[PDB]
Amino acid sequence: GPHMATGQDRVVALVDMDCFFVQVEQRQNPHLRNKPCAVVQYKSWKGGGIIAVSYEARAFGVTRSMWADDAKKLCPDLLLAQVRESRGKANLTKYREASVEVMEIMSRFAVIERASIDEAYVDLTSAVQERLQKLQGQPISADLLPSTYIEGLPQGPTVQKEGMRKQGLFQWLDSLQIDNLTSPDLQLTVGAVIVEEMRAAIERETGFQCSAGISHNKVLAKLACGLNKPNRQTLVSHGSVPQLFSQMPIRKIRSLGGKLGASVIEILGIEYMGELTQFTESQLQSHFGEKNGSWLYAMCRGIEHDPVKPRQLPKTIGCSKNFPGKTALATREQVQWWLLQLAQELEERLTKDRNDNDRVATQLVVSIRVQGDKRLSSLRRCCALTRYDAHKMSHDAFTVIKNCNTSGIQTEWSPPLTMLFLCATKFSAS
DNA sequence: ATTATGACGCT
DNA sequence: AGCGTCATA
Ligand SMILES: [Mg+2]
Ligand SMILES: [Mn+2]
Ligand SMILES: [Mn+2]
Repeated sequence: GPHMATGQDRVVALVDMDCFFVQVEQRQNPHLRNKPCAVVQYKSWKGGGIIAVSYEARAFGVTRSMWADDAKKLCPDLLLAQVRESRGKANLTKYREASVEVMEIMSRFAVIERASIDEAYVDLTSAVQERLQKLQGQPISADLLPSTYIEGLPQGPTVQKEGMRKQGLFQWLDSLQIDNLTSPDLQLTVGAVIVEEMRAAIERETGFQCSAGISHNKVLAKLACGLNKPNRQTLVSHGSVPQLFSQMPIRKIRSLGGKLGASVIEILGIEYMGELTQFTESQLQSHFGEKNGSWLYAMCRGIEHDPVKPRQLPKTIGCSKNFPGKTALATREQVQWWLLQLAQELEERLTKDRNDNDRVATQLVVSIRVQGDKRLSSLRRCCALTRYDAHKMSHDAFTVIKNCNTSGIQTEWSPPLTMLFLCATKFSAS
Protein backbone atom coordinates (compact mmCIF):
# COMPACT_ATOMS: atom_id res chain seq x y z
CA GLY A 1 0.00 0.00 0.00
CA PRO A 2 1.95 2.88 1.46
CA HIS A 3 5.30 1.44 0.44
CA MET A 4 4.66 0.93 -3.30
CA ALA A 5 7.20 3.20 -5.02
CA THR A 6 5.73 4.93 -7.99
CA GLY A 7 8.54 6.56 -9.99
CA GLN A 8 7.10 10.07 -9.31
CA ASP A 9 10.04 11.73 -7.55
CA ARG A 10 11.51 13.65 -10.50
CA VAL A 11 10.40 15.96 -13.28
CA VAL A 12 12.35 15.13 -16.45
CA ALA A 13 12.03 16.62 -19.92
CA LEU A 14 13.43 15.65 -23.29
CA VAL A 15 13.79 18.43 -25.85
CA ASP A 16 14.34 17.32 -29.44
CA MET A 17 14.77 19.63 -32.39
CA ASP A 18 12.32 19.35 -35.30
CA CYS A 19 13.89 18.11 -38.53
CA PHE A 20 17.10 19.51 -37.21
CA PHE A 21 19.61 19.59 -40.08
CA VAL A 22 16.81 20.83 -42.36
CA GLN A 23 16.05 23.73 -40.00
CA VAL A 24 19.76 24.60 -39.84
CA GLU A 25 19.80 24.82 -43.65
CA GLN A 26 16.47 26.70 -43.77
CA ARG A 27 17.74 29.35 -41.36
CA GLN A 28 20.79 29.86 -43.61
CA ASN A 29 18.83 29.84 -46.87
CA PRO A 30 15.36 31.49 -46.63
CA HIS A 31 14.46 30.02 -50.05
CA LEU A 32 14.16 26.61 -48.35
CA ARG A 33 11.72 27.71 -45.66
CA ASN A 34 8.20 26.24 -45.63
CA LYS A 35 9.01 23.88 -48.47
CA PRO A 36 9.39 20.15 -49.00
CA CYS A 37 13.10 19.83 -48.49
CA ALA A 38 15.76 17.44 -47.32
CA VAL A 39 19.43 17.34 -46.38
CA VAL A 40 21.63 15.00 -48.37
CA GLN A 41 25.18 13.71 -48.20
CA TYR A 42 27.20 13.07 -51.31
CA LYS A 43 25.51 13.34 -54.72
CA SER A 44 27.15 11.11 -57.19
CA TRP A 45 25.52 7.83 -56.02
CA LYS A 46 21.75 8.01 -56.68
CA GLY A 47 21.56 11.74 -55.93
CA GLY A 48 23.00 11.40 -52.44
CA GLY A 49 21.71 9.92 -49.21
CA ILE A 50 18.98 11.73 -47.31
CA ILE A 51 19.69 12.28 -43.61
CA ALA A 52 16.94 14.81 -42.71
CA VAL A 53 13.47 15.64 -44.07
CA SER A 54 11.14 18.61 -43.58
CA TYR A 55 7.59 17.86 -42.49
CA GLU A 56 6.26 19.20 -45.80
CA ALA A 57 8.41 16.59 -47.55
CA ARG A 58 7.38 13.79 -45.18
CA ALA A 59 3.81 14.31 -46.42
CA PHE A 60 4.99 12.97 -49.81
CA GLY A 61 6.55 9.92 -48.18
CA VAL A 62 10.16 11.14 -48.21
CA THR A 63 12.22 9.52 -45.42
CA ARG A 64 15.68 9.29 -44.08
CA SER A 65 17.99 6.71 -45.72
CA MET A 66 16.24 7.31 -49.04
CA TRP A 67 18.41 8.14 -52.05
CA ALA A 68 17.59 11.63 -53.31
CA ASP A 69 16.88 10.29 -56.80
CA ASP A 70 14.20 8.02 -55.30
CA ALA A 71 12.85 10.76 -53.05
CA LYS A 72 12.46 12.90 -56.19
CA LYS A 73 10.19 10.20 -57.61
CA LEU A 74 7.79 10.78 -54.68
CA CYS A 75 8.27 14.54 -54.52
CA PRO A 76 9.45 16.07 -57.81
CA ASP A 77 9.70 19.58 -56.35
CA LEU A 78 11.76 18.44 -53.33
CA LEU A 79 14.46 20.95 -52.48
CA LEU A 80 17.86 19.74 -51.32
CA ALA A 81 20.71 21.09 -49.24
CA GLN A 82 24.07 19.30 -49.27
CA VAL A 83 26.28 18.51 -46.31
CA ARG A 84 29.62 20.29 -46.58
CA GLU A 85 32.51 18.31 -47.96
CA SER A 86 36.03 18.93 -46.68
CA ARG A 87 39.12 16.77 -47.26
CA GLY A 88 37.13 14.35 -49.38
CA LYS A 89 34.46 13.62 -46.77
CA ALA A 90 31.18 14.80 -45.32
CA ASN A 91 31.80 17.38 -42.61
CA LEU A 92 29.13 17.91 -39.95
CA THR A 93 30.62 21.00 -38.28
CA LYS A 94 27.73 23.36 -39.14
CA TYR A 95 25.30 21.06 -37.35
CA ARG A 96 27.55 20.46 -34.35
CA GLU A 97 27.85 24.23 -33.95
CA ALA A 98 24.08 24.70 -34.28
CA SER A 99 23.66 22.03 -31.60
CA VAL A 100 25.89 23.99 -29.21
CA GLU A 101 23.66 27.05 -29.74
CA VAL A 102 20.69 25.10 -28.47
CA MET A 103 22.47 23.25 -25.67
CA GLU A 104 23.81 26.50 -24.25
CA ILE A 105 20.33 28.02 -24.07
CA MET A 106 18.91 24.90 -22.40
CA SER A 107 21.74 24.94 -19.87
CA ARG A 108 20.49 28.32 -18.58
CA PHE A 109 17.40 26.58 -17.19
CA ALA A 110 18.95 23.44 -15.73
CA VAL A 111 21.78 20.95 -15.95
CA ILE A 112 21.37 18.98 -19.17
CA GLU A 113 22.39 15.62 -20.54
CA ARG A 114 23.32 15.85 -24.22
CA ALA A 115 21.75 12.72 -25.70
CA SER A 116 22.37 13.35 -29.40
CA ILE A 117 23.34 16.14 -31.76
CA ASP A 118 19.78 17.47 -31.52
CA GLU A 119 18.36 16.56 -28.11
CA ALA A 120 18.97 16.78 -24.39
CA TYR A 121 17.37 15.66 -21.16
CA VAL A 122 16.63 18.17 -18.43
CA ASP A 123 16.10 17.40 -14.74
CA LEU A 124 13.56 20.03 -13.75
CA THR A 125 12.79 18.79 -10.24
CA SER A 126 14.61 21.67 -8.48
CA ALA A 127 13.42 24.34 -10.93
CA VAL A 128 9.86 23.12 -10.43
CA GLN A 129 10.09 23.40 -6.64
CA GLU A 130 11.30 26.99 -6.98
CA ARG A 131 8.59 27.98 -9.44
CA LEU A 132 6.02 26.35 -7.15
CA GLN A 133 7.13 28.38 -4.13
CA LYS A 134 6.86 31.73 -5.90
CA LEU A 135 3.60 30.76 -7.46
CA GLN A 136 1.86 31.13 -4.05
CA GLY A 137 -0.62 28.26 -4.61
CA GLN A 138 -2.02 30.16 -7.58
CA PRO A 139 -3.67 28.08 -10.30
CA ILE A 140 -1.93 27.46 -13.62
CA SER A 141 -3.64 29.19 -16.53
CA ALA A 142 -4.03 27.48 -19.91
CA ASP A 143 -2.28 30.56 -21.33
CA LEU A 144 0.96 29.39 -19.75
CA LEU A 145 0.71 26.14 -21.76
CA PRO A 146 -0.04 27.23 -25.36
CA SER A 147 1.63 24.30 -27.14
CA THR A 148 1.13 21.54 -24.55
CA TYR A 149 -0.73 18.24 -25.06
CA ILE A 150 -1.87 16.19 -22.11
CA GLU A 151 -1.55 12.56 -23.19
CA GLY A 152 -4.80 10.59 -22.73
CA LEU A 153 -7.06 13.65 -22.65
CA PRO A 154 -9.70 14.65 -23.47
CA GLN A 155 -11.71 11.65 -22.38
CA GLY A 156 -15.24 10.73 -21.35
CA PRO A 157 -18.67 12.40 -21.55
CA THR A 158 -14.94 19.84 -31.74
CA VAL A 159 -13.36 18.22 -34.80
CA GLN A 160 -10.29 20.50 -35.02
CA LYS A 161 -6.88 19.43 -33.76
CA GLU A 162 -6.11 22.56 -31.71
CA GLY A 163 -9.63 22.30 -30.33
CA MET A 164 -8.89 18.81 -29.05
CA ARG A 165 -5.59 19.97 -27.54
CA LYS A 166 -7.29 22.69 -25.53
CA GLN A 167 -10.15 20.43 -24.45
CA GLY A 168 -7.63 17.95 -23.06
CA LEU A 169 -5.62 20.71 -21.39
CA PHE A 170 -8.77 22.17 -19.86
CA GLN A 171 -9.78 18.80 -18.35
CA TRP A 172 -6.28 18.43 -16.95
CA LEU A 173 -6.07 21.89 -15.42
CA ASP A 174 -9.60 21.58 -14.03
CA SER A 175 -8.65 18.43 -12.16
CA LEU A 176 -5.35 19.71 -10.72
CA GLN A 177 -4.77 20.15 -6.99
CA ILE A 178 -2.57 23.25 -6.90
CA ASP A 179 -2.85 23.27 -3.10
CA ASN A 180 -0.33 20.44 -2.78
CA LEU A 181 3.31 21.35 -3.48
CA THR A 182 4.24 17.65 -3.38
CA SER A 183 1.64 16.50 -5.93
CA PRO A 184 3.40 14.84 -8.89
CA ASP A 185 0.77 15.88 -11.44
CA LEU A 186 1.17 19.49 -10.33
CA GLN A 187 4.95 19.17 -10.48
CA LEU A 188 4.74 17.85 -14.07
CA THR A 189 2.43 20.73 -15.01
CA VAL A 190 4.85 23.33 -13.68
CA GLY A 191 7.58 21.38 -15.47
CA ALA A 192 5.61 21.86 -18.69
CA VAL A 193 5.30 25.62 -17.99
CA ILE A 194 9.10 25.82 -17.74
CA VAL A 195 9.57 23.80 -20.93
CA GLU A 196 7.25 26.19 -22.81
CA GLU A 197 9.60 28.94 -21.66
CA MET A 198 12.68 26.91 -22.65
CA ARG A 199 11.27 26.17 -26.09
CA ALA A 200 10.27 29.81 -26.60
CA ALA A 201 13.83 30.83 -25.69
CA ILE A 202 15.29 28.34 -28.15
CA GLU A 203 13.08 29.57 -30.97
CA ARG A 204 13.60 33.27 -30.16
CA GLU A 205 17.38 33.00 -29.92
CA THR A 206 18.14 30.56 -32.75
CA GLY A 207 15.15 30.45 -35.08
CA PHE A 208 14.83 26.69 -34.55
CA GLN A 209 11.63 24.97 -33.47
CA CYS A 210 11.58 21.88 -31.30
CA SER A 211 9.29 19.47 -29.52
CA ALA A 212 9.49 18.15 -25.97
CA GLY A 213 8.23 15.51 -23.58
CA ILE A 214 7.63 16.10 -19.87
CA SER A 215 7.31 13.14 -17.51
CA HIS A 216 8.87 11.53 -14.45
CA ASN A 217 11.84 9.85 -16.16
CA LYS A 218 13.90 9.83 -19.35
CA VAL A 219 12.18 6.96 -21.16
CA LEU A 220 8.70 8.44 -20.72
CA ALA A 221 9.95 11.93 -21.56
CA LYS A 222 11.49 10.65 -24.81
CA LEU A 223 8.33 8.73 -25.71
CA ALA A 224 6.17 11.77 -24.88
CA CYS A 225 8.28 14.07 -27.05
CA GLY A 226 7.46 12.11 -30.21
CA LEU A 227 3.70 11.95 -29.60
CA ASN A 228 2.89 15.42 -31.00
CA LYS A 229 5.81 16.56 -33.17
CA PRO A 230 6.50 19.06 -34.66
CA ASN A 231 6.58 22.24 -32.60
CA ARG A 232 4.55 20.90 -29.66
CA GLN A 233 5.21 19.39 -26.25
CA THR A 234 3.49 16.53 -24.49
CA LEU A 235 2.99 15.77 -20.78
CA VAL A 236 2.82 12.03 -19.96
CA SER A 237 1.58 11.67 -16.40
CA HIS A 238 2.09 8.60 -14.22
CA GLY A 239 -1.65 7.95 -14.43
CA SER A 240 -1.59 7.99 -18.23
CA VAL A 241 0.80 5.04 -18.42
CA PRO A 242 -1.58 2.05 -18.27
CA GLN A 243 -3.70 3.21 -21.23
CA LEU A 244 -0.68 4.50 -23.16
CA PHE A 245 1.19 1.25 -22.71
CA SER A 246 -1.79 -1.00 -23.38
CA GLN A 247 -1.36 -0.56 -27.14
CA MET A 248 2.28 0.57 -27.31
CA PRO A 249 4.51 -1.74 -29.34
CA ILE A 250 7.49 -2.80 -27.25
CA ARG A 251 9.94 -1.59 -29.91
CA LYS A 252 8.88 2.02 -29.41
CA ILE A 253 10.51 2.26 -26.01
CA ARG A 254 14.07 3.44 -25.93
CA SER A 255 16.53 0.54 -25.81
CA LEU A 256 13.95 -2.00 -26.96
CA GLY A 257 14.08 -1.18 -30.63
CA GLY A 258 16.61 -3.92 -31.43
CA LYS A 259 17.39 -7.54 -30.59
CA LEU A 260 16.38 -7.37 -26.90
CA GLY A 261 12.97 -5.97 -27.79
CA ALA A 262 12.51 -8.66 -30.41
CA SER A 263 13.40 -11.28 -27.80
CA VAL A 264 10.89 -9.85 -25.28
CA ILE A 265 8.22 -10.22 -27.98
CA GLU A 266 9.25 -13.72 -29.12
CA ILE A 267 10.01 -15.32 -25.78
CA LEU A 268 6.99 -13.96 -23.93
CA GLY A 269 4.62 -14.01 -26.91
CA ILE A 270 3.44 -10.45 -26.33
CA GLU A 271 3.24 -7.25 -28.42
CA TYR A 272 2.63 -4.28 -26.12
CA MET A 273 4.54 -2.70 -23.25
CA GLY A 274 1.57 -3.02 -20.91
CA GLU A 275 1.53 -6.79 -21.31
CA LEU A 276 4.85 -6.97 -19.42
CA THR A 277 3.08 -6.24 -16.11
CA GLN A 278 1.88 -9.86 -15.88
CA PHE A 279 5.35 -11.28 -15.32
CA THR A 280 7.20 -11.36 -12.02
CA GLU A 281 10.47 -9.51 -11.70
CA SER A 282 12.23 -12.88 -11.34
CA GLN A 283 10.54 -14.16 -14.50
CA LEU A 284 11.80 -11.21 -16.49
CA GLN A 285 15.28 -11.51 -14.96
CA SER A 286 15.35 -15.20 -15.89
CA HIS A 287 14.88 -14.41 -19.58
CA PHE A 288 16.64 -11.07 -20.00
CA GLY A 289 19.23 -10.91 -17.23
CA GLU A 290 19.29 -9.33 -13.79
CA LYS A 291 19.64 -5.74 -14.98
CA ASN A 292 17.25 -5.85 -17.94
CA GLY A 293 14.70 -7.85 -15.96
CA SER A 294 14.50 -5.34 -13.11
CA TRP A 295 14.47 -2.50 -15.64
CA LEU A 296 11.60 -4.06 -17.62
CA TYR A 297 9.60 -4.82 -14.48
CA ALA A 298 9.70 -1.19 -13.39
CA MET A 299 9.53 0.31 -16.90
CA CYS A 300 6.26 -1.34 -17.90
CA ARG A 301 4.79 0.33 -14.77
CA GLY A 302 6.09 3.75 -15.89
CA ILE A 303 9.05 3.69 -13.51
CA GLU A 304 12.69 4.23 -14.35
CA HIS A 305 15.55 5.63 -12.31
CA ASP A 306 18.27 6.45 -14.86
CA PRO A 307 19.60 9.88 -13.95
CA VAL A 308 19.96 12.85 -16.17
CA LYS A 309 23.70 12.96 -16.30
CA PRO A 310 25.37 16.28 -16.01
CA ARG A 311 27.16 16.18 -19.37
CA GLN A 312 26.71 18.81 -22.05
CA LEU A 313 29.74 17.93 -24.18
CA PRO A 314 30.41 14.76 -26.18
CA LYS A 315 33.00 12.54 -24.43
CA THR A 316 34.53 11.34 -27.71
CA ILE A 317 35.47 13.14 -30.93
CA GLY A 318 35.57 10.91 -34.02
CA CYS A 319 35.98 10.97 -37.81
CA SER A 320 34.69 8.13 -40.00
CA LYS A 321 34.36 7.32 -43.70
CA ASN A 322 32.95 4.36 -45.62
CA PHE A 323 34.47 3.24 -48.90
CA PRO A 324 31.66 1.19 -50.45
CA GLY A 325 31.62 -1.08 -53.49
CA LYS A 326 34.44 -0.42 -55.90
CA THR A 327 35.81 2.55 -53.94
CA ALA A 328 37.28 0.29 -51.24
CA LEU A 329 40.92 1.12 -50.50
CA ALA A 330 43.28 -1.35 -52.18
CA THR A 331 46.69 0.34 -52.00
CA ARG A 332 48.96 1.52 -49.19
CA GLU A 333 49.12 5.09 -50.51
CA GLN A 334 45.33 5.13 -50.61
CA VAL A 335 44.99 3.94 -47.02
CA GLN A 336 47.61 6.44 -45.86
CA TRP A 337 46.06 9.34 -47.75
CA TRP A 338 42.64 8.79 -46.21
CA LEU A 339 44.06 8.25 -42.71
CA LEU A 340 45.65 11.67 -43.18
CA GLN A 341 42.37 13.24 -44.33
CA LEU A 342 40.53 11.87 -41.32
CA ALA A 343 43.40 12.81 -39.01
CA GLN A 344 43.42 16.36 -40.33
CA GLU A 345 39.72 16.83 -39.59
CA LEU A 346 40.24 15.20 -36.19
CA GLU A 347 43.10 17.57 -35.37
CA GLU A 348 41.00 20.56 -36.34
CA ARG A 349 38.13 19.47 -34.14
CA LEU A 350 40.44 18.44 -31.27
CA THR A 351 42.28 21.76 -31.23
CA LYS A 352 39.00 23.69 -31.19
CA ASP A 353 37.76 21.44 -28.38
CA ARG A 354 40.87 22.07 -26.28
CA ASN A 355 40.50 25.86 -26.55
CA ASP A 356 36.73 25.86 -25.94
CA ASN A 357 36.43 23.23 -23.27
CA ASP A 358 39.73 23.07 -21.34
CA ARG A 359 40.49 19.40 -21.90
CA VAL A 360 42.77 17.09 -23.87
CA ALA A 361 42.13 13.69 -25.38
CA THR A 362 44.68 11.03 -24.38
CA GLN A 363 43.74 7.95 -26.40
CA LEU A 364 43.34 7.40 -30.15
CA VAL A 365 41.09 4.56 -31.28
CA VAL A 366 41.50 3.23 -34.83
CA SER A 367 38.81 1.11 -36.44
CA ILE A 368 38.55 -0.44 -39.89
CA ARG A 369 36.14 -2.62 -41.82
CA VAL A 370 37.25 -5.13 -44.40
CA GLN A 371 35.39 -6.22 -47.52
CA GLY A 372 33.20 -9.19 -46.89
CA ASP A 373 32.53 -8.30 -43.32
CA LYS A 374 29.10 -8.52 -42.17
CA ARG A 375 29.73 -6.09 -39.24
CA LEU A 376 30.04 -2.32 -38.73
CA SER A 377 33.60 -2.76 -37.50
CA SER A 378 36.05 -5.52 -38.34
CA LEU A 379 38.84 -4.40 -36.04
CA ARG A 380 39.50 -1.81 -33.34
CA ARG A 381 42.88 -0.92 -31.87
CA CYS A 382 43.99 1.83 -29.47
CA CYS A 383 47.22 3.73 -29.09
CA ALA A 384 48.43 6.80 -27.20
CA LEU A 385 47.28 10.25 -28.30
CA THR A 386 50.07 12.51 -27.05
CA ARG A 387 50.10 15.33 -29.63
CA TYR A 388 47.36 17.11 -31.57
CA ASP A 389 49.22 16.52 -34.83
CA ALA A 390 47.43 15.03 -37.84
CA HIS A 391 50.54 13.56 -39.46
CA LYS A 392 51.54 11.78 -36.25
CA MET A 393 48.02 10.55 -35.58
CA SER A 394 47.71 9.16 -39.11
CA HIS A 395 51.16 7.59 -38.95
CA ASP A 396 50.24 6.02 -35.60
CA ALA A 397 46.91 4.76 -36.96
CA PHE A 398 48.69 3.07 -39.88
CA THR A 399 51.11 1.39 -37.49
CA VAL A 400 48.27 -0.16 -35.54
CA ILE A 401 46.51 -1.45 -38.62
CA LYS A 402 49.63 -2.27 -40.66
CA ASN A 403 49.29 -6.00 -40.14
CA CYS A 404 45.75 -6.36 -41.30
CA ASN A 405 47.02 -6.33 -44.87
CA THR A 406 46.95 -9.98 -46.01
CA SER A 407 48.78 -9.35 -49.29
CA GLY A 408 52.34 -10.64 -49.58
CA ILE A 409 53.17 -7.54 -51.55
CA GLN A 410 53.23 -4.46 -49.26
CA THR A 411 52.23 -1.88 -51.88
CA GLU A 412 48.78 -3.48 -52.23
CA TRP A 413 46.19 -3.66 -49.49
CA SER A 414 44.04 -6.77 -49.21
CA PRO A 415 41.37 -7.48 -48.49
CA PRO A 416 40.34 -3.90 -49.42
CA LEU A 417 39.21 -1.52 -46.67
CA THR A 418 35.58 -0.42 -46.71
CA MET A 419 35.72 1.85 -43.65
CA LEU A 420 38.24 3.96 -41.73
CA PHE A 421 37.52 5.49 -38.31
CA LEU A 422 39.60 7.68 -36.01
CA CYS A 423 38.30 8.49 -32.54
CA ALA A 424 39.82 10.55 -29.81
CA THR A 425 38.86 9.51 -26.29
CA LYS A 426 39.81 9.56 -22.64
CA PHE A 427 39.76 13.28 -21.93
CA SER A 428 41.60 14.92 -19.08
CA ALA A 429 41.19 18.49 -17.85
CA SER A 430 43.82 20.88 -19.22
C1' DA B 1 26.05 1.65 -51.74
C1' DT B 2 22.61 4.97 -46.10
C1' DT B 3 26.62 7.37 -43.87
C1' DA B 4 28.60 9.71 -39.88
C1' DT B 5 28.61 9.60 -35.84
C1' DG B 6 28.32 8.73 -30.25
C1' DA B 7 26.98 6.34 -25.53
C1' DC B 8 27.10 2.36 -22.86
C1' DG B 9 27.16 -2.96 -21.86
C1' DC B 10 29.70 -7.40 -21.84
C1' DT B 11 33.59 -10.34 -20.71
C1' DA C 1 40.93 -3.87 -23.92
C1' DG C 2 38.13 -5.12 -28.00
C1' DC C 3 33.57 -6.26 -29.38
C1' DG C 4 28.55 -5.75 -29.60
C1' DT C 5 24.14 -3.21 -29.08
C1' DC C 6 21.31 0.67 -29.73
C1' DA C 7 20.73 5.09 -30.81
C1' DT C 8 20.11 9.67 -33.81
C1' DA C 9 20.94 13.60 -38.00
MG1 LIG D 1 14.77 11.20 -36.43
MN1 LIG E 1 14.89 15.80 -33.92
MN1 LIG F 1 16.76 13.50 -31.93
